[PDB]
This record gives sequence, structure tokens and C-alpha cells, in this order.
Amino acid sequence: REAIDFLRYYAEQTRRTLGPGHGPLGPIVCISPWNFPLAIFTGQIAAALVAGNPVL
Amino acid sequence: FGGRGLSGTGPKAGGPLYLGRLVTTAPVPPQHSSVHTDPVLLDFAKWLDGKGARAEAEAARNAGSSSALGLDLELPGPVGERNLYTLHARGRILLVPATESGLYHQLAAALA
Amino acid sequence: PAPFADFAPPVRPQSTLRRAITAAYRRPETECLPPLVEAATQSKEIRDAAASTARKLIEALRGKGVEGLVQEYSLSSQEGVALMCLAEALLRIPDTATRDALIRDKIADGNWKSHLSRSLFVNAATWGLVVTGKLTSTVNDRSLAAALTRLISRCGEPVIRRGVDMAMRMMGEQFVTGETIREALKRSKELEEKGFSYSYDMLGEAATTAADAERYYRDYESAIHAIGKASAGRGIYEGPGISIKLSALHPRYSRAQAARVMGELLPRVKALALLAKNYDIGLNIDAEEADRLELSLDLLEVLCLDGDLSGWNGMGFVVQAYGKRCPFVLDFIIDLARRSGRRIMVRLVKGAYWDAEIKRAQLDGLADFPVFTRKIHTDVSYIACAAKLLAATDVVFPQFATHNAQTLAAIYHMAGKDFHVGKYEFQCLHGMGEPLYEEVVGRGKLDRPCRIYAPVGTHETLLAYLVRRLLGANSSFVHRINDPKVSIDELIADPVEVVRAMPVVGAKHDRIALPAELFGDARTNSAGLDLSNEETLASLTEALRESAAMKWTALPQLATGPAAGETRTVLNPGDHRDVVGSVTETSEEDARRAVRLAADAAPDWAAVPPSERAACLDRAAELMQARMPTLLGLIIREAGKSALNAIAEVREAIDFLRYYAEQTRRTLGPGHGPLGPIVCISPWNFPLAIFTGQIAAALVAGNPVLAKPAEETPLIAAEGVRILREAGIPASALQLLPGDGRVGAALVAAAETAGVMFTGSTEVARLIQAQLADRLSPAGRPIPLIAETGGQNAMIVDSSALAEQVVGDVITSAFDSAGQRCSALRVLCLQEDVADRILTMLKGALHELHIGRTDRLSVDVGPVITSEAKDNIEKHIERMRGLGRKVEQIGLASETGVGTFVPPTIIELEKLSDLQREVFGPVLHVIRYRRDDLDRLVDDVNATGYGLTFGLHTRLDETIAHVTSRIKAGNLYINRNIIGAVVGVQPFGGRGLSGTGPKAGGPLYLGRLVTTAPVPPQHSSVHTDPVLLDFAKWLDGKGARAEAEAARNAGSSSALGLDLELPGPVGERNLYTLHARGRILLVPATESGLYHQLAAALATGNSVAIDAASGLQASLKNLPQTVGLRVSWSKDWAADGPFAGALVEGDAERIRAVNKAIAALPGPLLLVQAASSGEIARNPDAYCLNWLVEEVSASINTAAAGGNA
Ligand SMILES: Cc1cc2nc3c(=O)[nH]c(=O)nc-3n(C[C@H](O)[C@H](O)[C@H](O)COP(=O)(O)OP(=O)(O)OC[C@H]3O[C@@H](n4cnc5c(N)ncnc54)[C@H](O)[C@@H]3O)c2cc1C
Repeated sequence: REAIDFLRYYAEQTRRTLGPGHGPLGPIVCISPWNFPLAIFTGQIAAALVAGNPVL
Repeated sequence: FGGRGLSGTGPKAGGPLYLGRLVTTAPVPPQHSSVHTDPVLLDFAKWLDGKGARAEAEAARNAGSSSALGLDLELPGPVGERNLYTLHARGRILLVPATESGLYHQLAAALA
Repeated sequence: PAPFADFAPPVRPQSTLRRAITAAYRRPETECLPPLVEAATQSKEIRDAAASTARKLIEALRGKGVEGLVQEYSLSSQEGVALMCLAEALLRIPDTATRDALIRDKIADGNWKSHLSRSLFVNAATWGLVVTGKLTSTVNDRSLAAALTRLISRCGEPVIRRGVDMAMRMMGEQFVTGETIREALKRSKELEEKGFSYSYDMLGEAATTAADAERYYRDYESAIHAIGKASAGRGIYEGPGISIKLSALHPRYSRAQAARVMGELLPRVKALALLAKNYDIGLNIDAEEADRLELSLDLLEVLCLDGDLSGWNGMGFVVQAYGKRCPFVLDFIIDLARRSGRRIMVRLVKGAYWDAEIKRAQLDGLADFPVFTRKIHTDVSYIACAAKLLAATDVVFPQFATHNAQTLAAIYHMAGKDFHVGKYEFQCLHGMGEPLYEEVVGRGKLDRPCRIYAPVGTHETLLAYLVRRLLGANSSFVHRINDPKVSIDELIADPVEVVRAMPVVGAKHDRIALPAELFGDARTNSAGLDLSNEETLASLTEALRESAAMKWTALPQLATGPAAGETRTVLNPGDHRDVVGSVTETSEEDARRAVRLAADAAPDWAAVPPSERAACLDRAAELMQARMPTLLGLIIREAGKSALNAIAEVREAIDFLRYYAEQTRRTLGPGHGPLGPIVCISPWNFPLAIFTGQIAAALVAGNPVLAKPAEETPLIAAEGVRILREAGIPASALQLLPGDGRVGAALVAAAETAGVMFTGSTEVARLIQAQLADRLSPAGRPIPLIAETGGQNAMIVDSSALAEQVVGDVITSAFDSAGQRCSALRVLCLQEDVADRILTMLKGALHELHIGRTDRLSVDVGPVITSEAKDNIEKHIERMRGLGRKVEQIGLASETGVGTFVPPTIIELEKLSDLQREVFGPVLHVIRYRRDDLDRLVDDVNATGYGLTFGLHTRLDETIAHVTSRIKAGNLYINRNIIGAVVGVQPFGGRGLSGTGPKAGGPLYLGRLVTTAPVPPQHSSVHTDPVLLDFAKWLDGKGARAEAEAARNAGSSSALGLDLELPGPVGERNLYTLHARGRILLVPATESGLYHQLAAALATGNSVAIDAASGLQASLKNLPQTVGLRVSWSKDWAADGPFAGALVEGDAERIRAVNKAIAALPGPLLLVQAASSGEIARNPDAYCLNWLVEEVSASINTAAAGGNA
């Protein structure tokens, strides 16, 4: 559920905020832990992706 | 979710400042504003006016207005719970200026 | 001239029909409804038929703008409001190509702020209503600025373009029919061809100056020509007409100014009507506030009887069905139509001022409302009045203005089958009612005509009252037809049958308080008097005349009986030929005897249980209420007050009596022993209310009182004492000692005087302070002094404020009571971009004031109290004039020669510091400020050292937050005048040079008048000062365990941070908060005493200055930085001030010595608390935390945007 929530939350935050002047950083390295191996994994990746950055 | 000090850098995950850190110009998050103006920022702006540092005084007043310090929101959630989100001062900010005008702008940002 | 012989004569003798109107003014709602229900009743067959027609109309309305924009660009509510505000501002750019360039090149590229002295969001409350349907009194301009930046950065130029085009259509085609009458007339041809007609509303309203009324006249005259030319002989039923508001045509349109209205406003309406007659068009008189209804009837009567207007039936008049007088007004108008033979056009409406009528009746303490309190009652009233109108179509032309399809259907079937054009019509609002009435007009529908009420005006004009026009309320029909939660069956419900079947027909709304019940179970509100009610004016006229025939006296009323002395007369300040009465002044020996008598009787009065002492006060309030008309006449003639201000003063005295009685019943027990004899010294400017309040508080707290009234106004004081004694206060508990400062000084100096309550000048208060510092109580403690003194009160106005509203509040604040209020507005601060416009309006409004002897209702401003006050005030004005400052003064009539008058005066200053003394008269000073310098201006206001009342006019939350957080004043007022603080609602009292506190009419007041203070109602705080907490940890680190525990107990017992909303009228929020006082002077003797003093001061939020002569510096080594920030040491106390209070430790002689040194400090009179070392060890309450916090009252007008959410 937390993974789903991160995806939908950062999707909605994007729809509320990002326009052409909010340029991406570029490649983002996302390093996640073993204790929330889907939720934190998904949240960091979803946020970097939806902001326009490719993710490692 | 997320903390201060040895607990992390922020901004909080699953909160409205998060995406702004992943772009080179941060947007204005939803509901991110405050009607409060730091009173020390105000005193600094008047001091800058006294010195004739007009561009800096203007930048200080603009920082005092656009600061979201004192934001205090209730977030939608389940019944039987009250979920609150507030923005406070961070602490002491390290300023590393190169020029006098740069120092004035940095002070304005931190005081506001 | 005989007193009150010309007080308020009616325009004409009141006919039987006019008397029935006045009789209904505030009739109980249970009495109004049954006859309306009976008159609105229709047959079962007609009710079924009407339900069917209304269902049919509502079916089409539901099967047929900003919302599509919000959807297309996924805007939040704040983004939609911000966008519409941006669009409005872009539309203020006249040239299209320039505007489009700003959008494309500079706005859409961000940094909208750089390109657009006035907030973008001044009108956001109005757009908020458009976008969200909800009303906000003030604007969160920081939220809107964030939303605007977000939406522009997200969607760019396309959303700006759509917003501009949307705003252009709404403001140019929907909220108005057109920007000018010519454009409105061109756009009316479409619907006239379909069977509609038009009435044009030139959006004129509430003239403030003669020049404004002149502009409104020529605007109406020019529209009449354009409409009459366009009408081209179509006549008053087929062709267009005009609607006017009488308040647009004269700046003093009120019953109080009825003579000016009949002499100056009437000929202007006649000249417009003569032009409407020549073109043969309708001229409708719109209905306004309830207190203007009957005055407007006097103009309607003269016009309908004027032979010069004969032959024309175009004159029209609005009647509001939400008003209790509506059927009786209609009876009167129908009779007038019969007598004059003019077929009066009667526009029946529900009414547009409902929220305002509720608030006004509550503020004025009147018996009831002049409007209904349940929407369904107004609906029944409308249908009943339609039945009366439809029975008189031969002599009047009814015009049923309504968007409610149920109301429409009921009237359509009530009118029956016979119809011809000219029999009656419906009416609707432009851009609102056409949907409904396109199902009505024409042979294919109901074949009944509809006249469109068509606003005409620019964007500026339209926006000024758009809020009122939208109120859109949850109960409104158009809100419900567009609410999916409401079925058709709910919409076609018969309000007559719903009301008929309610348990109590016509019961008041459960959630609206009658004015008497504003405070619920706590106490009974005082009742006022309606000076727009002819019966009240006639009865008051007789009482005032009878009051001037009484031989008023004031004598030294000692415990043993009246005493002899030097007797002289008391003169009316407006006319020294009018002798009001005689005063016998007290000898210094008898004043000293009086204190000893009070001392001897103190145990007996202290033994009367607090409840019974409070019963005395409640009995006195009842007596003053019943005697108000007689008290009015005395106050008018002795103190020079207007009748309006005298009513408020008697109300205040009643409120003080009832408030302190209730506070006594809430608090006082056997452990709160009285101080002893208390000397009460009261001023001449509120000679009954402040006099009563000080004496009532001291008495109900168990103290015997020596009452020293101002030398100028002993008569009302003597009458006050008479009433208190009649109410049961024994003569030994309340002695009256008339006389000058010798009497006051003898009383203050008497050894048995245990406390002094003083209201007056700072100069005298400082002399009393020095006298008292000579003495100690028998317990060896300072004599308490409550000293309430003047203020140099300011109002700050920014470019978002509404000029008309500002000017009215400024005129009232500065010149009411000839500026002889402690709260009066002395300095007006105008943002530079609007200063010239507001000053022009202010000067014009100044010259509309009537100055003279106050025994006429028409007088706005009376005399100043003495020739000495006059000379002092005029010397100031001439100094300012001699310095080249601009000085505006109204000319005075020759009759003022027999009294002491100062004309209301406006003086334009360069800097606030140009004003170097308090000027206690009708003298307003004006300064201008640049917006960026607002924070410095507040600094300048604070720097005077005064801190009584302060006003702010702004719509912007950021400016409200800033200014109210930085200003240092006891009574704050937002978007209203700054005078007339209401007991228990705006507890009154300032800081600094303005007073010691505690606030009069507030919950800390009685506790100052007993040896051990009680816990006031609601007096607590869950907040703990964090510097106090740091100090308590430091004390524990030093091993001072007992002190550390006392510090934590002080942190919990402090009420710093209390934040309450006080009950009061609707449309206002009244807040009461406890803040730190400032820097407290600490004069310790021992290390432990210092620690206890520091804890008390820190727990209440204060900084401290510790006497360096104590030698206790080594007692505070290694203080935490947070505590060090609040601690200073002082060798020269006078140099390190001002202080906000003091704590002293010592034996009796040390306390007396320190108390004298404190009294010699320049500036504010310090509230000093003293204790011995042993007392600090034995009594945890040795220092009382009540006196280490500052009370702040804030009153916010939440109706200021044009309505009450
Ligand atoms: C053509 C035209 C001309 C008008 N001229 C004037 C004018 O000169 N003067 C004037 O004062 N107004 C005027 N009005 C406004 C009118 O008085 C109504 O208030 C408004 O138009 C709505 O009434 P309704 O029958 O359309 O809608 P409804 O939803 O049926 O009625 C709403 C009305 O109910 C009343 N009401 C709401 N709440 C309560 C309550 N709690 N207790 C008692 N009553 C309540 C109010 O009067 C409110 O306006 C005019 C309206 C029109 C269309």
C-alpha cells in the first residue's frame, strides 16, 4: 500500500506543480534499504522519474 | 516522513517539498505559503534601507514574504486522527559569503 | 432657546397609516407571521396548480464558465481566485496590444510581481465568492501569490489568456449589462425583441461628500436622457426605465438629517423625475437600510403630491418583504396612489441587507430585528404582500422581483386568468434571471412580461458592492436550484403550509440571538433606543424636556448626611446661559472626615456577602435602564454630549454594573478580602460610565468608596450615587465628594485610603503616583493605583482598504464627542498611493458635519467641555497653522458663540514626530507613508510611548499579521472605527503612557481591588514560557531545588498565551489575549528573592532589568544564553527604561524607598509589586502573575467585505 501511495502521491504532486521551467537534474542514483524493500525503493524511484530524471 | 539532525537531510518523503529537490528550479508546492513575516528579517530590511542598500532591502522584503515559515496545515486523513504539518526555523545556517552584497542576500534568506 | 424644544420634530404629522408602519418596526416575529400566513393562503386546487408550474419551470432550469476554466487547467480554488485577480489587473491596462504584450513577453515568463502600490488581490474576496461560492472577509494574499506563481509556471500564457477573456466577459457582460448606459442600451435590444423590458441601475450608492452626490446626480441625469431617447415613446410599461438610490444623491441621507434631506435631496429627485416624466419612462426608488424606510416615504409622499409631476405614472418604489413593516408600507403606498391618482409602480423584493440588519440591531441593543430571521418567513411575507398588491392593480402597478420559481408560480396562479400588459409584471436581475424568465415571457410560455434590472458601470464601480449582490447563500434559491443535494420536491415546497404547520408559527431562528440575549446566561445586555423610530423620538422629546425642568444638584454626601460648602451653578458647555444645576463642593476637612467614616464602616460593607453586593449592582443597572431617558437629558446638557453618545454612555454604565456583578458571582469568596477605602476619581468625558464602572467594581469587591467626580460634571455623578444608594449601597459604603483637585488630593493623601482608581490626564496620574509612594498599607505594602490615561491613537490605512468605509470610520473616530474620547483617533496614516483620494473624500465629509448645541438630533458634534479646553486646543491648531501645515476646518454657526466649541479640524503633518503632545479635541492629524516603510511607521507609532487604541484598515492577511504583531496597543480594531469599546467584549485599557491596567470591563479588574486576587473565569494557559523552563533547569543545576520547583509552578500558573474569543454581535470577532508586559524592573534583596522574582517575570514572558545596587551579580553566574538574552543589569534605572512593571523585595522602609525611586522614573506609571523576604518564603503567590502579563483586545469587523459568512 505504501508503494502504491508513493506512486499516486508523487503523480498528483507533479500534476499540481511541474512546468517547463522546472528542469530535471539528470541521472539519479537511487539506493534503497532492505527493510522497506518495495516501498522506499518505489518512492525514491517514482519521485526521481516523475520529476523528469532517469534512474539508476 | 523524515527527520532532522543525524536522521537525515530532508525534505520529507511523501511530503510536498520532495519533488522540488529533484529539479534544478523548485516549484511552489501546493498550499506552501505563510502570512507571518519574521520580525528580525523586518529589522534587517530597515537597517539595509538606512544604509542605502536598496536592492538588498528589496530582496530582504521579498524573502520575508515568500518564506513559508509558520505554515500550519491540517492534512486530510482518517477520522479519529488529527494530522498536522508545520514549517519551523531550521536552526543556525552556515553562511559562506564572498562579497558584502552576497552576505546581505544570504542573511535575508536565513533571517526570513 | 428652550432646551429640547426642537429635538426631532417629524417631517409631517404622522397619519394613521404611517403610525401603523412605525408600530410594526420591531414587532415580535410570532406576532407578524399569522396574519401573513392567512393572507398568503390559496385553495388546494391553486396550490397543486402552482406546484406543477414551479416543477415545470425548475425542470427546464436544470436541463439548461469559471468552472470550465478550473477544469481545463486543473486549478485549485486558490489558483482560480488568483487567476481572476491577475485578469482583473491586466484588464486595468487600457490598450489591448499593450496588455497582450505584457502577457506574452513579461507576465507568462514568470515574475508577474515585477510588472504588476496595490496588491493584485485587493478584490480576491469577491473572486473567491465567484470561484468557490464562499465569502471571506479578508484575503490570504500570500496563499494567492503562491498559487499565481504556481499556475503561471505550470500552464503559462494559455491560462492567462483564458483568465483574461473570462474576466472580460464576466465584468463587461454578466455582472453588468454594459460599462456605459449607451452600451447597455445597445445590448438590451436582443431581449426586448423577445418580450423583456429593462430598468437600469447606475450602481450609485452611499455618497460621502457633496461632490460625490453631485457626480451621482449628473450620472442619473445623463442616463435618463439616454434611456428616454432609446425608449422613443414606448411608455413606462413596454419601455425602459431607471432605478435610483436616494443615498447616492445626498451625503447625509438619514432620519437625523431629515430637514436637510427634505430641503436638499428632495429637489434633486424632483428634477430627475421631471425629466423622466418628459420622456415618459419609469423612475424607481430603490430600498436601502431599514432605518431609511420611513424617511423615504416622506419623499415619496411629497413627489406624488407635487402637481409638477402630474400626468406621469412612471414613479416607482421598492418595498422589502423581509421587513416586518412591509404590509403596512404597502397599505400606505396604495392609499397614497389613491389620493394622488398616480399609479405607483411598486417593486416587491425580499431584501438585500439582511446580515447588516441583524448586526446593527444587536450592536444598538434594540428590542428586536426589523427583518425576519428565517428565510421561510420572508417567503410567506412576500406571497402575502403579493396578494395585497394583486387586489390593487387598479391603483398600483405591482412588479414581482424574484428568481424563486416557487414564488413565481404561486403569484402567477394567484393573479388568475385575466391579464393585460400594464396590469403587473415580474422582474429579474440581468445575467441571472433570464434562464428562469425565458420560460415565462412570450405567448409560448406563461405570457407574462419581465423587466430586467440591468447594472451599468465600470469594473471599478461594479466591484464595490458585487459581494452584496452575489449573496449565493446556502438558503438562496439559485444556490439550491444549482445544488444536486436538493430535489425538485424540496424546491416546489409551499412555504405557507410549512410555516402554518410549525409548532410555534413565526418563532425566531434558534441560532440568532436577540440583542438582549447577546451574552446568554452570563448577563442581560443593556437596551438602547432607536433614534429612527418616530414613537421613540416623540417620547424621548418629552422626557428630555422634562429633564431640563428638574433642579439637579450635587452635594458632599457623607456617611452622616449631606454636608454644607461652597455652592455654584453648573453650566451647559454648549450654551452658558443654560444653567443645568448647582453643585456644593467638598471642603478639605470633610474629605478627610469622609475617608475616616469609610474606614470605620469598611468591616460592615465587607461583611455583606459578595452575592448580595452583586445584587445591589444588578438593581442599580435596572434603575439606570428605566431612567435612561432622564439620564440622557442630564448628560446632554451637563457634559455637552449628543443624544446618540449619551445613550451609549448609559448603556456602558449599565453594562459595567452587570458585568462586575457577574464577575463577582464567578469569583469572590471569603479569602479575597477587600483593600479598604478606595478613592475613585473620574473624568468629565464619560461622567456617568467611567464614574459608575470604577465605583461599581470597588464596591462589589467589598470596598467602601469615596467618589470624587470631575469638577465639570458633578450632577450626573450625584444622580449615579443616588441610584446606587437606592439599589441598596449603604451611605457609609458610597460617599460623594464633589470638588476640584484639592478634594482629590486630600483623599489620595488620607492615611486610610487603601487604593486609588483614577481616569484622567497622565500629568495628574503622575502627581497621584508621587503622593501614594509616600505611604504604605498597614501591612507595609504599596497602595494599589489603577490609572487609565490618554492615548496618541493611530489608524493605518493601506491601498486595499475601501475609501468610503475608511472615511466613515475616521470621521466617527476623530470627531465623535468632539474628539473628547480617550480612544479618539489622533493620527491617520495613509498609504501614499491612496492618500490624496482619501484625504479629498475626508475633507468633503468633514464639511457635512453639523456642529452646535446638542439638544437637537441633527447635531453631529457638540462643544468641548470648557473654555480652557477650547483655548488649549486652539493654541495647538494655530501653532500648526503658523508652521505652514495645511489645516482644514469647518465653519461654525454664529449660535456656537454662547458655548465653547472647536470646529472639527484636519491637520496634515510631515512626520508622526511633528505631533509632540496629546490634543484632547476634534483635531485629526494626517500623515502619508510609502508601503515599504510600513514596519518603520509602526515603530514610529510605538515610539510615542502611548498604547491605547489602534486601528488598521486593510483586506490583506499578511498586512494584518505584520501590523498586529508589531503594534503595542491595548485595544486593536480591524476594518472598523476605534471608539466605543463594549464592556466584556472589548475590555478596555492600554499600556505604556496610556495606563497601568488591568483593563476596565475585563476579567482581571476586580482582582486588583482585593488583597488576594481570585482566579478569573477562563483564566488559564497550557503554554509554558521556554525561557522560564531553561531558568528552572539552571536553578536545579545550581542546587536551588526549592526555587526551581517554584519556577516550574510559576510556569504552570502563568496565563501567558491565553487566547479567547469573546461573545458579541454577529459580523465581528472579538479576541482577548495575554502577552508579556515588556521589561520588568527587579529590585531584589536576597539571592532567593532574586530567583523568585526572575521566575515570576520569565514565566509571564518578560525580560528583566535587575538593580545592580543589590550586589547580587554573583548569584547569576553561567546563565543559559536563552535566559541571559532576557536579563540585563541596571545601575541608572531611568536610563534603562521604559519598564512595564516592577518587583521589589525588602522590609517596609526599603519598599517605601524603592517605591519613591520608581515613581520618579520618567515615562509610564509602573505597576509595582512588593514583598518581604519572609513573605517570599511563606507565600507562593507573594508576587501575583496577573499583573505581569499584558491584556490585548482585538475587534475585527468580519462584515467588512460586504457580507456575513
Ligand atoms: C429586479 C430586482 C430588484 C431588486 N431591488 C432591490 C432593492 O431596491 N432593495 C433591496 O433591499 N433588494 C433588492 N433586490 C433583492 C431582493 O430583495 C432579494 O434579496 C434577492 O433578489 C433574492 O430574492 P429571491 O426571491 O430572488 O430569492 P430567494 O432565495 O427566494 O430569496 C432570498 C432572500 O431571502 C431573504 N433571506 C435570506 N435569509 C433570511 C433569513 N435567515 N431570514 C429572513 N430572510 C432571509 C433575503 O431577503 C434574501 O435575499 C432586488 C432584486 C431584483 C431581482
